[PDB]
Amino acid sequence: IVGGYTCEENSLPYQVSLNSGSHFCGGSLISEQWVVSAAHCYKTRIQVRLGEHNIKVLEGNEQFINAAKIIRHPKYNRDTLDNDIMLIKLSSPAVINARVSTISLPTAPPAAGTECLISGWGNTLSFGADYPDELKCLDAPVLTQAECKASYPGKITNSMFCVGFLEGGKDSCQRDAGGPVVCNGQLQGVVSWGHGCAWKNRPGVYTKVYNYVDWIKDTIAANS
Amino acid sequence: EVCSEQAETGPCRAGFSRWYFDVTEGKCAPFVYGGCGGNRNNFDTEEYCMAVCG
Repeated sequence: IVGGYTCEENSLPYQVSLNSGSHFCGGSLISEQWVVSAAHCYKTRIQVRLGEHNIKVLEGNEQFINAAKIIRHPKYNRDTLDNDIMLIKLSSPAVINARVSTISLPTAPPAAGTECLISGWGNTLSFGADYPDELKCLDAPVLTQAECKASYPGKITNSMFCVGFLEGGKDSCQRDAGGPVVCNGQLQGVVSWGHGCAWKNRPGVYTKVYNYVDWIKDTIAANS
Repeated sequence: EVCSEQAETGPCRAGFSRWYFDVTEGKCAPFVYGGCGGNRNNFDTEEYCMAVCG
């Protein structure tokens, strides 16, 4: 997260991380046994950590749970990035407490202009590397598809929406992918891609979770 | 030829730890790969990068 602020502990109990040796992506716990992330965050084996605030300074009450099932959207496209969403089933149910809690699926798409909360342990610089240990937050508006397509000609599919500031300065960044965008208490977005981070006229592109609500329910259902 | 391409994070926002041949240093250096696009100067380990590019 570039141009953000360290989140209050732990006011983001639905934030998770994906690990394989090291932290490589974010995610969002949407039920006791299910996490939503990005399909480009796929690996064969993943460890999910929940209830983390500082990822390198463990406080005793974080949960480490392996992925039993790792399911990319079946129409995920490597080249265009269309349908960049993935489900992970936890090999055991997370314990719900005040550190670890679910976030609600969206009941409608976000209105353009609404303020959203984006979070993650991504890079805090637009140029160079400063990967934070502490979870960072950014408040940013959902942009119109007009703004979005004007920033990325020809590249915005129906699965994508922009959140951020065309001026630049404030954005998600590398290691934020898979993480949540929350507007008015619902998960609206999954961190996806962008051209650099926080660059001028280059807002972050996110997957519209609302478009997948039936696919997520059906996949949860088929995998009990 | 691939050994002289710049390290490319690519547009995606994952944080994978990767390796690329840095022609300035004459060896392999780490970088962060976003998880899509970029180029083929992009290896899983230092040892394999050096077998391909050293």
